[PDB]
Amino acid sequence: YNKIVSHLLVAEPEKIYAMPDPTVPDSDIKALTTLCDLADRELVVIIGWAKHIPGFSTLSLADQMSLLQSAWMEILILGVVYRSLSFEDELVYADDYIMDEDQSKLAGLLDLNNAILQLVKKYKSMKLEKEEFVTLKAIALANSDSMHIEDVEAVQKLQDVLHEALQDYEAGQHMEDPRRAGKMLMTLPLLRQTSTKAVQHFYNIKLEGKVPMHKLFLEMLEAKV
Amino acid sequence: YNKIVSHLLVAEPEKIYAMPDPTVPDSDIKALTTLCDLADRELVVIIGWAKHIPGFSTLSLADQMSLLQSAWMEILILGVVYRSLSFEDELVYADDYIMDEDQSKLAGLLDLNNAILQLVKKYKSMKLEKEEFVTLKAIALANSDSMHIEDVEAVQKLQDVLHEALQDYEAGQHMEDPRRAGKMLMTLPLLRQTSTKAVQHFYNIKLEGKVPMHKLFLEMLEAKV
Ligand SMILES: CC(C)(c1ccc(O)cc1)c1ccc(O)cc1
Ligand SMILES: CC(C)(c1ccc(O)cc1)c1ccc(O)cc1
Repeated sequence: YNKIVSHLLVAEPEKIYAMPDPTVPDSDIKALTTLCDLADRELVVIIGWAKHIPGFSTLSLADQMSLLQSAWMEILILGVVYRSLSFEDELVYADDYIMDEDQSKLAGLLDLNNAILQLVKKYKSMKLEKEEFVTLKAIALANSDSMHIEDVEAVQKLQDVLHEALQDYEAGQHMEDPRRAGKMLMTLPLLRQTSTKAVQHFYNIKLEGKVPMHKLFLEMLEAKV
Repeated sequence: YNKIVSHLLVAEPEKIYAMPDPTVPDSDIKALTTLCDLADRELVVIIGWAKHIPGFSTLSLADQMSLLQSAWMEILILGVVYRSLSFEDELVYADDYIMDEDQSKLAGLLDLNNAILQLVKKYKSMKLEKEEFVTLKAIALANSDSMHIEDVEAVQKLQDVLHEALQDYEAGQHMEDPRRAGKMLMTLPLLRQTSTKAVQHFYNIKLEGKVPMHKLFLEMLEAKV
């Protein structure tokens, strides 16, 4: 099929581990510390991954940073959604960190994790493919609506190149549904909504000061609130 | 062109007036009272308008209510965006109520109104047509991601019928841009984001108790928070 899609597939990063501390008693603080720690390390991987998107590394460093600062939370959440597709009512943050309803309750994440499960259920019913996943991830990056973009034309071109890839892929692989590309795009508002709420939630947790957070995650949280 | 589009055009409601109280001194409280009062009356008009969308009135009353309860804020904001297209840095809430930067500052709405202006600027550059406007409004209603839907198949069919109309319209009227429909759909995440933030803001203002709010607006605010 489409070359941008196959390129995005080979650029897809390796899974990383949560490694929750086995000497520490389970609590809300432990789960949150674990999750924030995992996200901090994934952000490093996401920065590396973005460099493989055609056109991205030719934007100015400022525009690259602006896109990443706007989109990072949506990209993280899309990841856990995709990892969770073949599970039921469980969220696979990592192979060694799967949250069910009870742990979500414990961590104070029930409402947020329930919103993420709503995303999972929608992609389950549409039978989201890996090809579609990696392309939406790139589109979420490019369509992240940063207020601080310099070369808007270049960013729009980036959006168009990725949108075309999605369109091309869907035309060749899903002839039975000529509106599948548009259906995929219409899942983006729920991703943006959930991401907006997630940024607010973890910012409150930053302010409360009981959960340790690393520099990158904090920096990224700061730029979005 | 497409019949659903022409039908949505004739179903488009009359503009209503803000009628700010001319005996009351300008303040944050006056602006907010005016805006909330305007929204309350527009919600009545939006309920009436929805009945004209093909398929909508055949959903159960519960599913109709669920869609409206999820989508109402996006529909209000899309309205002010459309009214503001031919203005510069001004938001036309009504013909007798146009907010500039200073009044937004006064009302404590600078950040929220700046997000709405970001929407305006994006549709200006794409040259949003009235045909496209009324169709996106209907799509925002149908794609509102309520958690409490009963007949999901019927709602998805509603989404598909409206998405097809957009697709049909764009194919016939904008042959020069075969991705225009998808570009329109990719504006929806910014609308959802702004609407999510707006619901949080006015809910805080509800809690503070200094701004009088009518029953419908309060009821709708309650169902979304
Ligand atoms: C940002 C967050 C810590 C996270 C961590 C890791 C991850 O892969 C995806 C998301 C997160 C967000 C929302 C949420 O409900 C749980 C965890
Ligand atoms: C909901 C609100 C009072 C409104 C009132 C009327 C309207 O047409 C659109 C929006 C509103 C939301 C966000 C905002 O920044 C100003 C006013």
